[PDB]
Amino acid sequence: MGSSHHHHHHSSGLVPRGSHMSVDDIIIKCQCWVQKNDEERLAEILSINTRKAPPKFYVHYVNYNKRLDEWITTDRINLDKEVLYPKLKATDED
Repeated sequence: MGSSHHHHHHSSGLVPRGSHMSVDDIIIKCQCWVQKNDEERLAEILSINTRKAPPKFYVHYVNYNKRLDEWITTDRINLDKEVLYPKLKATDED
């Protein structure tokens, strides 16, 4: 087994350079679980946009208002579970 060894802060990175999960496993009217930092929510996929990088998808909540129904990226939408990847340390200065 393993232990919690992925507790880093001030992490950088915009586009997911080669992620474990992809949109290939995402269809229309599909259920997508939203994993919050310290919370847990659920949303649905209505549409999918492949113009930006990474691509964005249209999220929609059930039994809720429309104000919540908006479009977001994959950074907030996880296919299955959080993907753990290797990372190195960098030096900075003022």
